[PDB]
Amino acid sequence: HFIHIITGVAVFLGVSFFILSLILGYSWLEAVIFLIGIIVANVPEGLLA
Amino acid sequence: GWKKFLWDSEKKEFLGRTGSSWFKIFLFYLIFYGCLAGIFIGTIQVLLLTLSDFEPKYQDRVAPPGLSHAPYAIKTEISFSISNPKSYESFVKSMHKLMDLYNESSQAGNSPFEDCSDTPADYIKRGDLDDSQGQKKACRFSRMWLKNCSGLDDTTYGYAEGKPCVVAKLNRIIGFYPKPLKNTTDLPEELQANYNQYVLPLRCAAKREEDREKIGSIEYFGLGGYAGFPLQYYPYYGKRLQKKYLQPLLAIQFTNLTQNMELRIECKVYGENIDYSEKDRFRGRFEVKIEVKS
Amino acid sequence: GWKKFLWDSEKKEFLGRTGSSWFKIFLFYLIFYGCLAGIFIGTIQVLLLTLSDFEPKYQDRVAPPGLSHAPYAIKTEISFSISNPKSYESFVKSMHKLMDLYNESSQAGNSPFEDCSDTPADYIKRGDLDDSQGQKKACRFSRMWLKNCSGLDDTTYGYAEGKPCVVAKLNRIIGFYPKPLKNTTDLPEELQANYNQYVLPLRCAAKREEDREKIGSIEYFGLGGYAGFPLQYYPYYGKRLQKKYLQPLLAIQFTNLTQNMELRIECKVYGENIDYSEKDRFRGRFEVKIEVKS
Amino acid sequence: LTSNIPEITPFLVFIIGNVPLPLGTVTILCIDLGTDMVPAISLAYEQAESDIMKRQPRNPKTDKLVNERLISMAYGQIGMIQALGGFFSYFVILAENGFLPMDLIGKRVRWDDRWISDVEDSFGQQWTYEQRKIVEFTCHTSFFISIVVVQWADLIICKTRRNSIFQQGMKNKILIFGLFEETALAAFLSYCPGTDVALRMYPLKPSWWFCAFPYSLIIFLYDEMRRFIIRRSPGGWVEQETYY
Amino acid sequence: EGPDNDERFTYDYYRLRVVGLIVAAVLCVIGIIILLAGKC
Amino acid sequence: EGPDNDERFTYDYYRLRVVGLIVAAVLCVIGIIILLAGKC
Amino acid sequence: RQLFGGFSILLWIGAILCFLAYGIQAATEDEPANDNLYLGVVLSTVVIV
Ligand SMILES: C=C(/C=C\C[C@@H](O)[C@@H](O)[C@H](O)C/C=C/C=C\[C@@H](O)C[C@@H]1O[C@H](C[C@@H](O)[C@H](O)C[C@H]2O[C@H]([C@H](O)[C@H](O)CC[C@H](O)/C=C/[C@H](C)[C@@H](O)C[C@]3(O)O[C@H](C[C@@H](O)CCCCCCC[C@@]45C[C@@H](C)C[C@@](C)(O4)[C@@H](C[C@@H](C)CCCCC[C@@H](O)[C@H](O)[C@H](O)[C@@H](O)[C@H](O)[C@H]4O[C@H](C[C@H](O)[C@H](O)/C(C)=C/[C@H](O)C[C@@H](C)[C@H](O)C(=O)N/C=C/C(=O)NCCCO)[C@H](O)[C@@H](O)[C@@H]4O)O5)[C@H](O)[C@@H](O)[C@H]3O)C[C@@H](O)[C@@H]2O)[C@@H](O)[C@H](O)[C@H]1O)CC[C@H](O)[C@@H](O)[C@H](O)[C@H](C)C[C@H]1O[C@H](/C=C\[C@@H](O)[C@H](O)C[C@@H]2C[C@@H]3C[C@H](O2)[C@@H](CC[C@H]2O[C@H](CN)C[C@H]2O)O3)[C@@H](O)[C@H](O)[C@H]1O
Ligand SMILES: CCCCCCCC/C=C\CCCCCCCC(=O)OC[C@H](COP(=O)(O)OCC[N+](C)(C)C)OC(=O)CCCCCCC/C=C\CCCCCCCC
Ligand SMILES: CCCCCCCC/C=C\CCCCCCCC(=O)OC[C@H](COP(=O)(O)OCC[N+](C)(C)C)OC(=O)CCCCCCC/C=C\CCCCCCCC
Ligand SMILES: CCCCCCCC/C=C\CCCCCCCC(=O)OC[C@H](COP(=O)(O)OCC[N+](C)(C)C)OC(=O)CCCCCCC/C=C\CCCCCCCC
Ligand SMILES: CCCCCCCC/C=C\CCCCCCCC(=O)OC[C@H](COP(=O)(O)OCC[N+](C)(C)C)OC(=O)CCCCCCC/C=C\CCCCCCCC
Ligand SMILES: CCCCCCCC/C=C\CCCCCCCC(=O)OC[C@H](COP(=O)(O)OCC[N+](C)(C)C)OC(=O)CCCCCCC/C=C\CCCCCCCC
Ligand SMILES: CCCCCCCC/C=C\CCCCCCCC(=O)OC[C@H](COP(=O)(O)OCC[N+](C)(C)C)OC(=O)CCCCCCC/C=C\CCCCCCCC
Ligand SMILES: CC(C)CCC[C@@H](C)[C@H]1CC[C@H]2[C@@H]3CC=C4C[C@@H](O)CC[C@]4(C)[C@H]3CC[C@]12C
Ligand SMILES: CC(C)CCC[C@@H](C)[C@H]1CC[C@H]2[C@@H]3CC=C4C[C@@H](O)CC[C@]4(C)[C@H]3CC[C@]12C
Ligand SMILES: CC(C)CCC[C@@H](C)[C@H]1CC[C@H]2[C@@H]3CC=C4C[C@@H](O)CC[C@]4(C)[C@H]3CC[C@]12C
Ligand SMILES: CC(C)CCC[C@@H](C)[C@H]1CC[C@H]2[C@@H]3CC=C4C[C@@H](O)CC[C@]4(C)[C@H]3CC[C@]12C
Ligand code: NA
Ligand code: NA
Repeated sequence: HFIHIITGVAVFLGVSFFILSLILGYSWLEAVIFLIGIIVANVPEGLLA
Repeated sequence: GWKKFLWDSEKKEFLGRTGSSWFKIFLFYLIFYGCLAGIFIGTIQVLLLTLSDFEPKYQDRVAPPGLSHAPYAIKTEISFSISNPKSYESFVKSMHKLMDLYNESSQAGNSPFEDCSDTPADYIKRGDLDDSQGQKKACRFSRMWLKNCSGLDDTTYGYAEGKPCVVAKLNRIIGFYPKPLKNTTDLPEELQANYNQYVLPLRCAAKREEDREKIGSIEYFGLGGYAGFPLQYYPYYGKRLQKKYLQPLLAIQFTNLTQNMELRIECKVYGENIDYSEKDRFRGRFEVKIEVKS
Repeated sequence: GWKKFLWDSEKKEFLGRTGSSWFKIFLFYLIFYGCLAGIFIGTIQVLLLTLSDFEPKYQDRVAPPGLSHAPYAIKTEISFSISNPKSYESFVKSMHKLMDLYNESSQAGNSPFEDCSDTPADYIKRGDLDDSQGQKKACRFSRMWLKNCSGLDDTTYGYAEGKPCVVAKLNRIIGFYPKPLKNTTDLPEELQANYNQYVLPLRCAAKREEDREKIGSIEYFGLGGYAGFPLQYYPYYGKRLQKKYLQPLLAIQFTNLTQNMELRIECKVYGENIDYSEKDRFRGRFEVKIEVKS
Repeated sequence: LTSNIPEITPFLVFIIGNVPLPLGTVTILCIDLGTDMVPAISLAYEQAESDIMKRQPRNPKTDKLVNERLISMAYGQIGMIQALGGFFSYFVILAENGFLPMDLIGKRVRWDDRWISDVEDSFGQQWTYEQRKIVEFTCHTSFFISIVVVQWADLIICKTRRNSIFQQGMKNKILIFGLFEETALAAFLSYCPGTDVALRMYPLKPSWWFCAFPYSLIIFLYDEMRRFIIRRSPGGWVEQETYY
Repeated sequence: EGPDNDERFTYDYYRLRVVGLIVAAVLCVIGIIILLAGKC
Repeated sequence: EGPDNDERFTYDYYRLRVVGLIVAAVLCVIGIIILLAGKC
Repeated sequence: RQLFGGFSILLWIGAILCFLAYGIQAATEDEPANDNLYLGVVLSTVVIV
């Protein structure tokens, strides 16, 4: 359940960091690269094990 | 020199500098002493936190308990004339101050005083050292129990006709259980008779072998008529958990006292967790010098 | 759920609590992050104190010095067509940006520029690394010294007719004294002729043995006509102590360059405190790919 | 959950503030595998605090494992401190090598360009591409060590939640093993002759190891007091807010 | 401080690596000793 | 904590004095060693 | 399920990409660098462990 909530928070922030990047002038590709990296860095790993 | 060093009007200096300097030094010292005060207050607050409110962290210094007395005698001497009334006033004022706390009016109602056995009994445990069951309850101690030294009949308590009393008291200690000596073949001479296990015995005597004859009849008054302290008034739970608590008392009348002569009387309590000290003359025992000069 | 968790009107709660709680938590976090910020700022100020304003505490990473060049070529390749003018614009803009700092108008007056030997000379020490004798003085470097690559006659600098120039420059290092190789029997082939001790030699060649033939006449322009850097412009005292300081430059014209073919040219400086690195291709030497396709 | 903050803050300042990258890929992998595997396992083996049987049972409806308080202590309070601890070692390494803090805002665009061999520092020197990349990597290694140093404190404070460590004691052997082993991993990777070529870690000078020490002591002292207030005042503000 | 001020550009990384390795080995040994004391 | 709670009123001053003396002797020895190292 | 689950998959990609980065290098550029080869050799070892 927790993992689920965090995933929601992470996906949101990803789209947000995206708008901050394009309003600052990056490349359409750099924004998706950032979205992918941020969502991967916000979800915890190992809890169930 | 004299004037120039005090106040010159060209460089606008007082004691040696102008003004801006005085402002900077004063401001620095104010801020510095403020940081110092704040740090000291914080390090003292952490200490006020560490300790508990119902129990001193260390109880090795006040153990075993002492033995204090009223009246308040300076140098442990009670000297007074049977004729001049202004001779034993300082004593009666003290005796009265002590007995004034056992007035029945104070021990009124169900709370927080409860009735206890009129005869010596065993210990009573009112729980642990917590705040769970609120303020504990202490046993009542009536004034009248002391028969001829109560200030109710003869306010003076005896000093009026050459027969003084001495109200002995055991020092209050938190969680201290008094343990009297057992009936085994090894026991002092005096203690053999009236071996009420529930009573801590107190017995006075003469310091020197000669004074024995010059000392008369030591008449002890107490709970149940015994010369001791009833074990039911223990243990003591501390001020915070047992406000309005009364400790037992023992009256001692030194009847038939030789006139115009200094008598050294040593009183001593007996018990297992009771130990005397050659340095502290008030640990377990006490000394009194009486001289009823008339 | 949906509504009750967002806003209920009986307990007056938002997201789960009333208000006082939000005020206490917000106040705590504000004070906490304030203490954190203050401590970080203080620990960073002590660091800004520790260091000196005229000299980096560690000079082991920038040593020995590198060798940079203008123009600004990406991937170390200079490819341009002799017909299309919009092909070598990015190069000329850079070359011009570099040479635009040696304008005579900037080097005007007695201060802070002083005249130095028109022929290579030895070192010049303007004192220690202090603020005692104010801003030091640096030697002037005229544009005209570079003969055919100066942007004063042929603004393009050569790219217009298949004859490009390359202005090489030695990386500025504080207190670095260049030391050229001595006349002993051990010295490269090239360096033998014109052994002006006061000049640090720079010589370009071909990376591969084959390309040798395809490369024409390398014509070096510099101070005194030599292919090097005069030792008189050293050492460098740093920005703070020597603002308005100009470093020597060396022009290289690659005349007679084969058309429509990639040529790999490696330039290299020689000296005692000069060492190359197989990992850093800009330490002491540099590589350029030229292809004048027309 | 605490180490998440120091690994994400560098990628944030790097993109927003435009400064040189404080933490890389190899160093991050070193953090996850070093300070989060063995110390975490050691925690399982912990003993029971005296209090275990002197406390009321739990109501599953009202008390959960992951509630809004755990994220408050890990992310909010402890995390931000480990992040500041690593940022200090970074700023120190750069300032000493010639690059100061004021001049660092905006140098990224120019820093990450392999072609500008002329990069100029604060003291006016001119740096090539690998000469400046070496200092950046020395910052990655220092960040790593500052993380292990702050982890020391985080681990010590994790042993107990109501009692102090002076009360609980240091009788856990696996936890000690973890402290010594991690320190060894950092020293080994930073000083070994060849990690430069393969892993990209560079030797650390002695005055740098100590940059993270003040931030490591602050965490320990804070948790100790945080607990004293709990023991003395039940059902207070601290227990309502930070007791996880 | 004179032309021959080459020391200002040199660092003894060798000694540093030697000491760092000695320390690493010592700390690791201490760890093994504590982890295995008693064979359990 | 029961009638036989005599431990709450006892302190092992003997062990404390022994340790304090061992430490005092050690510190003093260290001092002499440092002060006289070399015979000057 | 262990070596090829859900979070390790991204690392498997990092390794792939880096190897391609070394191939285009050695095939094209004379005297290349090796940060990519060692990066792949390190990432693969992480997924395996
Ligand atoms: C593995 C991953 C994947 C990749 C990994 C990668 O890294 C590596 O593997 C590399 O790949 C290695 C692979 C190598 C492969 C091969 C190589 O080996 C071999 C060699 O490679 C070399 C290349 C290599 O050298 C390269 O350099 C590598 C790098 O690549 C990336 C580069 O940067 C970049 O790509 C360079 C490439 C090139 O530039 C590409 C350009 C674009 C493709 C394209 O534009 C070009 C071009 O146009 O494309 C055309 C094709 C078209 O069909 C495409 C269609 C376009 C669609 C347009 C729609 C756009 C869009 C989209 C909408 C959704 C939204 C929307 C808004 O925008 C909307 C709006 C519309 C309306 C826009 C319409 C625009 C129209 C545009 C189009 O029409 C076209 O452009 C057009 O058609 C064109 O043709 C035309 O020319 C147009 O030109 C112009 C267009 C403009 O340009 C353009 O539009 C622009 C500017 C838009 C701007 O945004 C506009 C703005 C200004 C803005 O509008 C603006 O004004 N704002 C103004 C604001 C303002 O005033 N404000 C004032 C304020 C007042 O108040 C013009 O304008 C137009 O008009 C015109 O039409 O629609 C076509 O082809 C051509 O045209 C082509 O030219 C970057 C990297 O990928 C890589 O490094 C080669 O050169 C070489 O030859 C080869 O041999 C995952 C990544 C990891 O997950 C992540 O970690 C990641 O690694 C990090 C993030 C990296 C970062 O950090 C690194 C350091 C460390 C990191 O690693 C750390 O790890 C970070 C981590 C991350 C996280 C967090 C934390 O930190 C850590 C924590 C983790 C911890 O926690 C864990 C717990 N779980 C545990 C622990 O792990 O993890 C750094 O090193 C990195 O650098 C850094 O990034
Ligand atoms: C090279 C690397 C070296 C690293 C050195 C790290 C040094 C440590 C850093 C800071 C230490 C100070 C932290 C003090 C925080 C308050 C702790 C506190 O309040 O604990 C309260 C406890 C009382 O618990 P209780 O009565 O409820 O237990 C009841 C047990 N039952 C239930 C069985 C009866 O007290 C106790 O345990 C008694 C424990 C007393 C410990 C005193 C330590 C302070 C002495 C010096 C501190 C340093 C000052 C500045 C140093 C700068 C150094 C350069
Ligand atoms: C320069 C300034 C730097 C400042 C940086 C701050 C760093 C972190 C700050 C503090 C962390 C260290 C604090 C150490 C705490 C020691 C506490 C202690 O001493 O509590 C005494 C205990 C209690 O005993 P008891 O019988 O009453 O317990 C009865 C237990 N009941 C009741 C369950 C039976 O005694 C025992 O635990 C038994 C004896 C255990 C002795 C442990 C010694 C090892 C301690 C740390 C190891 C070093 C790790 C670092 C590795 C890197 C090195 C290169
Ligand atoms: C617990 C997990 C947490 C951390 C896990 C990390 C996972 C990483 C896994 C593998 C990484 C492999 C790294 C390989 C080591 C280097 C190999 C290599 O590619 O080297 C290349 C270099 C050549 O460089 P160059 O010619 O360009 O230098 C020119 C120098 N100029 C020009 C200045 C003179 O070789 C040399 O320098 C020669 C030096 C050779 C170095 C020997 C060191 C041995 C390496 C590992 C053994 C240690 C295992 C630990 C055992 C513990 C027992 C208790
Ligand atoms: C490099 C530096 C290394 C060392 C840094 C040390 C930093 C740590 C220092 C302090 C830790 C801060 C902990 C923050 C917690 C404070 C929270 C607080 O405000 O909690 C107050 C509680 C009140 O609880 P309640 O139930 O009545 O609330 C009822 C509330 N209602 C009415 C709404 C229901 O407790 C009270 O008021 C009474 C208890 C007050 C406790 C004060 C403790 C001060 C201890 C140490 C600070 C001094 C350090 C000096 C060092 C100088 C350094 C230069
Ligand atoms: C269960 C526990 C058992 C523990 C038993 C331990 C027994 C003791 C064994 C070793 C103790 C320390 C040995 C000291 C020798 C280290 C070698 C060394 O000082 O090398 C330094 C030079 C590196 O060159 P440079 O600095 O001039 O480069 C230029 C530097 N720049 C680029 C910054 C300018 O080396 C070279 O050139 C040539 C390098 C040749 C290969 C050296 C091998 C080093 C790799 C591993 C050995 C250390 C194992 C430690 C085990 C710890 C357990 C975790
Ligand atoms: C150049 C440097 C050379 C250094 C070489 C040193 C060689 C080692 C020599 C001594 C090492 C330590 C010896 C340990 C024995 C100490 C004796 C001891 O632990 O005694 C304790 C008892 C005290 O009684 P209690 O605690 O029950 O009282 C009741 C306590 N209350 C009142 C609080 C309830 O002792 C008693 O009863 C009987 C006491 C009998 C006499 C003990 C003599 C102690 C005085 C001096 C000896 C220490 C010299 C240290 C030199 C340091 C150099 C500055
Ligand atoms: C210059 C700096 C380091 C000085 C910091 C001083 C700190 C430690 C001092 C300043 C004011 C102090 C507070 C003043 C008043 C109270 C109320 C009391 O009921 C509990 C302690 C408490 C909360 C004090 C704690 C310590 C305190 C916060
Ligand atoms: C909560 C406590 C411990 C935080 C204390 C923060 C202290 C260290 C901070 C607060 C404000 C800071 C000062 C703010 C401004 C300046 C001016 C600058 O030109 C020199 C540093 C100086 C003088 C700072 C020194 C550090 C300082 C005094
Ligand atoms: C936390 C407590 C109990 C122990 C703290 C240990 C600290 C002080 C130890 C752990 C590892 C140690 C470092 C290990 C290796 C080196 C390299 C050497 O060339 C200089 C000293 C230096 C940099 C050591 C300094 C001291 C050090 C940082
Ligand atoms: C200043 C630095 C370098 C060294 C500091 C040394 C301090 C920590 C040393 C000096 C003398 C030491 C004390 C000497 C004697 C005793 C008596 C013993 O029964 C308990 C420990 C105790 C109380 C020691 C504690 C540690 C102590 C206070
Ligand atoms: Na992880
Ligand atoms: Na983590």
